[PDB]
Amino acid sequence: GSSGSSGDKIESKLLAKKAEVNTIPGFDGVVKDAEEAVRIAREIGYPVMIKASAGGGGKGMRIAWDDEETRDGFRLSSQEAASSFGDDRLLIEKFIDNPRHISGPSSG
Repeated sequence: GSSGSSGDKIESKLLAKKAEVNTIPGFDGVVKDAEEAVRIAREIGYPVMIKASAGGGGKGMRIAWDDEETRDGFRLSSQEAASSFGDDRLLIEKFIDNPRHISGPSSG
C-alpha cells in the first residue's frame, strides 16, 4: 500500500527555445587529465582550442578537433606548462574559424 504524491513542474517560465541551448559560451575551468579534456571539449563543441592555464598564448599552444587530437595535444600542452610555469594546468576554449557564432550541429 502506498499514498502521497507531488509535482512542482516549474521550469522555463516565460522562456521558449527551438533547440536545447544548454551550453557554455566558453569553458575557463581547468583540465586534470587528457580524458577529462575530451569530455569538456565535446561539451564545448569541436574544434576546441587547448592552452596552458599557467600561461597560454595562441602562438605556441595546440588545437584539437577530435577526442584523439584532444589527448595528443593535452599530453604535450600539459607537459609544456609543467616546464614553462611549473604546473600542468591546461585550458579549453571554443575555436571558431569564422567570426560568426553558429552554435549547434555541423558537418563531419
